[PDB]
Amino acid sequence: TAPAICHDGKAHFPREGVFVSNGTHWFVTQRNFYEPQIITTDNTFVSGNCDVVIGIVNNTVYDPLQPELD
Amino acid sequence: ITSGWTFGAGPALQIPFPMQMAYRFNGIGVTQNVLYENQKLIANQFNSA
Ligand SMILES: *[C@@H]1O[C@H](CO)[C@@H](O[C@@H]2O[C@H](CO)[C@@H](O)[C@H](O)[C@H]2NC(C)=O)[C@H](O)[C@H]1NC(C)=O
Ligand SMILES: *[C@@H]1O[C@H](CO)[C@@H](O[C@@H]2O[C@H](CO)[C@@H](O)[C@H](O)[C@H]2NC(C)=O)[C@H](O)[C@H]1NC(C)=O
Ligand SMILES: *[C@@H]1O[C@H](CO)[C@@H](O[C@@H]2O[C@H](CO)[C@@H](O)[C@H](O)[C@H]2NC(C)=O)[C@H](O)[C@H]1NC(C)=O
Ligand SMILES: *[C@@H]1O[C@H](CO)[C@@H](O[C@@H]2O[C@H](CO)[C@@H](O)[C@H](O)[C@H]2NC(C)=O)[C@H](O)[C@H]1NC(C)=O
Repeated sequence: TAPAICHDGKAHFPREGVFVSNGTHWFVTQRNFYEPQIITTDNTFVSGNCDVVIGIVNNTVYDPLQPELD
Repeated sequence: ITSGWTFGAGPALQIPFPMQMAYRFNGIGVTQNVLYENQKLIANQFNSA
């Protein structure tokens, strides 16, 4: 697990849930039942930069807007 | 300290402590980023207290 994810130089925190890794990819899950979803901009919120969080990790946070606009 | 409040409802589930304290702030109305950007201050204040 990791407390936050870095994307575009910004720190992303979960709205509800924890970040988990299955060995090769990272997902967001709810805390009481294992049910992974992809980490998006609708699942998370932004606060601060990736210089203050200890243990923050690099990953991709997917924006739904751009693949709709091709 | 190692399992939070999970051992009282079943099996003890490990979770790192910094992340336990962030959950505990959420439970009182404080966002979790307030802890993670001030982690050193809260640890210093707790240890002196
Ligand atoms: C972690 O889960 C992912 C997703 O299930 C696994 O990665 C593969 O992901 C591609 C899409 O990018 C799928 O088409 C494959 O079916 C996935 N493979 C498997 C076996 O599920 C990845 O293998 C998992 N990692 C580990 C260590 O099990
Ligand atoms: C968790 O603790 C382990 C040690 O038990 C840390 O692993 C060390 O990481 C440093 C760099 O930060 C390396 O120089 C050491 O060689 C590592 N030790 C071993 C035994 O491999 C690990 O970094 C810690 N994780 C976090 C997020 O702080
Ligand atoms: C996570 O990704 C960021 C962005 O690519 C990495 O920041 C770079 O760090 C290297 C040194 O490791 C520097 O030489 C670059 O200048 C940094 N890039 C930027 C844009 O600042 C960061 O190191 C990555 N974290 C890990 C653990 O690999
Ligand atoms: C919040 O209040 C604490 C004190 O309760 C401030 O921390 C102290 O700051 C002074 C001045 O820099 C230091 O001399 C003390 O050693 C600090 N105390 C501890 C326990 O670290 C803290 O700076 C305040 N935060 C803000 C943003 O003003």
